[PDB]
Amino acid sequence: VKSSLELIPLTARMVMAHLVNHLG
Amino acid sequence: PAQEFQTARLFLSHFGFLSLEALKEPANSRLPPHLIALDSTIPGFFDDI
Repeated sequence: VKSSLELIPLTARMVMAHLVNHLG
Repeated sequence: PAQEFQTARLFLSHFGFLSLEALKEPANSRLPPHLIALDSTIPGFFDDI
Protein backbone atom coordinates (compact mmCIF):
# COMPACT_ATOMS: atom_id res chain seq x y z
CA VAL A 1 0.00 0.00 0.00
CA LYS A 2 1.04 3.64 -0.36
CA SER A 3 1.52 3.87 3.43
CA SER A 4 9.53 0.03 31.30
CA LEU A 5 9.62 -3.75 30.90
CA GLU A 6 9.51 -4.97 27.32
CA LEU A 7 5.97 -5.97 26.37
CA ILE A 8 6.92 -9.21 24.60
CA PRO A 9 8.51 -10.98 27.63
CA LEU A 10 5.63 -10.01 29.93
CA THR A 11 3.09 -11.18 27.35
CA ALA A 12 4.95 -14.46 26.91
CA ARG A 13 5.04 -15.07 30.66
CA MET A 14 1.34 -14.25 31.02
CA VAL A 15 0.41 -16.53 28.11
CA MET A 16 2.46 -19.41 29.53
CA ALA A 17 0.91 -18.99 32.98
CA HIS A 18 -2.61 -18.76 31.55
CA LEU A 19 -2.12 -21.86 29.40
CA VAL A 20 -0.70 -23.83 32.32
CA ASN A 21 -3.50 -22.82 34.69
CA HIS A 22 -6.79 -22.49 32.83
CA LEU A 23 -6.39 -24.81 29.82
CA GLY A 24 -9.14 -27.39 30.26
CA PRO B 1 -18.44 -27.15 33.16
CA ALA B 2 -15.19 -29.06 32.85
CA GLN B 3 -14.90 -32.68 34.00
CA GLU B 4 -11.26 -33.82 34.00
CA PHE B 5 -8.52 -32.16 36.05
CA GLN B 6 -4.74 -32.32 35.65
CA THR B 7 -4.14 -30.98 39.15
CA ALA B 8 -0.37 -31.63 39.01
CA ARG B 9 0.40 -28.66 36.76
CA LEU B 10 -1.87 -26.44 38.87
CA PHE B 11 0.02 -27.47 42.01
CA LEU B 12 3.44 -26.88 40.45
CA SER B 13 2.50 -23.50 38.97
CA HIS B 14 0.60 -22.10 41.96
CA PHE B 15 3.46 -22.58 44.43
CA GLY B 16 5.96 -20.97 42.05
CA PHE B 17 8.11 -24.07 41.53
CA LEU B 18 7.42 -24.10 37.78
CA SER B 19 9.21 -21.28 35.95
CA LEU B 20 11.70 -20.72 33.15
CA GLU B 21 14.52 -19.88 35.57
CA ALA B 22 13.82 -22.98 37.66
CA LEU B 23 14.00 -25.30 34.63
CA LYS B 24 17.07 -23.56 33.18
CA GLU B 25 20.19 -25.71 33.11
CA PRO B 26 22.88 -24.45 35.52
CA ALA B 27 25.94 -22.86 33.92
CA ASN B 28 29.36 -24.46 34.49
CA SER B 29 28.03 -27.05 36.93
CA ARG B 30 26.82 -30.64 37.05
CA LEU B 31 24.06 -30.32 39.65
CA PRO B 32 20.61 -30.75 38.05
CA PRO B 33 18.27 -27.77 37.66
CA HIS B 34 15.89 -26.82 40.44
CA LEU B 35 13.07 -28.86 38.87
CA ILE B 36 13.53 -32.37 37.46
CA ALA B 37 11.06 -34.89 36.07
CA LEU B 38 11.83 -38.54 36.71
CA ASP B 39 10.85 -41.60 34.66
CA SER B 40 8.61 -44.55 35.48
CA THR B 41 9.57 -46.62 32.41
CA ILE B 42 13.30 -47.20 32.99
CA PRO B 43 13.64 -50.68 34.56
CA GLY B 44 14.51 -50.80 38.24
CA PHE B 45 12.90 -47.49 39.21
CA PHE B 46 10.41 -49.02 41.66
CA ASP B 47 13.17 -51.18 43.14
CA ASP B 48 15.20 -48.05 43.88
CA ILE B 49 12.08 -46.42 45.35
